[PDB]
Amino acid sequence: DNVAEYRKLIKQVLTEYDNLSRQSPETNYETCLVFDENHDNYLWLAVDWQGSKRIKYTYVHIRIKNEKIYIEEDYTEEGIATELMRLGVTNNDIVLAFHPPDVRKFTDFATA
Amino acid sequence: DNVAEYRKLIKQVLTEYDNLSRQSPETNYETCLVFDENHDNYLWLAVDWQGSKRIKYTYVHIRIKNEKIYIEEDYTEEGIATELMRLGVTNNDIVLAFHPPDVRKFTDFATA
Repeated sequence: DNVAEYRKLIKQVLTEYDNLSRQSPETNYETCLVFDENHDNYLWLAVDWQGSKRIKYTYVHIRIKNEKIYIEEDYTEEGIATELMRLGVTNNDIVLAFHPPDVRKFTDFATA
Repeated sequence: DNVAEYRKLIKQVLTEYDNLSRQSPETNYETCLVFDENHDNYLWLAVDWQGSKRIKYTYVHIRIKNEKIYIEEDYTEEGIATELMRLGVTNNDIVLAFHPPDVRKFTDFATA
């Protein structure tokens, strides 16, 4: 399929994370989901104000590139990769792109 | 129309900015465009490596919200708002959301 299935899983996981996160004890900021199936980029963002302090950061950025799931940015506690594996994505189809290219071979995931 | 026209203009402007930016004298990083017409969020991102240093930042984030163009983040030199105005978007339909809500009334743009 396999990219078509990955798109469905990524969007499903980010959407559920966004909803589930509203029950956190930790401070809840306003969030945004940004899914683009043409450029194959998927983001979960915090976009808010704390008085006059701007809250603006990225929880997760995933890109589908080279027929694989490139995790470009991930500040979740357990890691998106853990959830993807639980949903049946093989480690060979996940790239921890938030790690420098030259270290990926020392991990349990694909280099590219 | 008017939101339908705004979507077309935002995507047009971000796509052209991304291409034009490759001719900059300033260091060029790999970039990503992320357009979502269902959540109405549009981003232009830098996503790259400089040796072992992660380059990961947002050039522009726009959201269409409340029937207006909310500029959530903008590190361009002249400002996206300037280009939108040049393309015929009225100042009353642009919100500088990167400014704290309570200061927007002191600007030339909408508060909300």
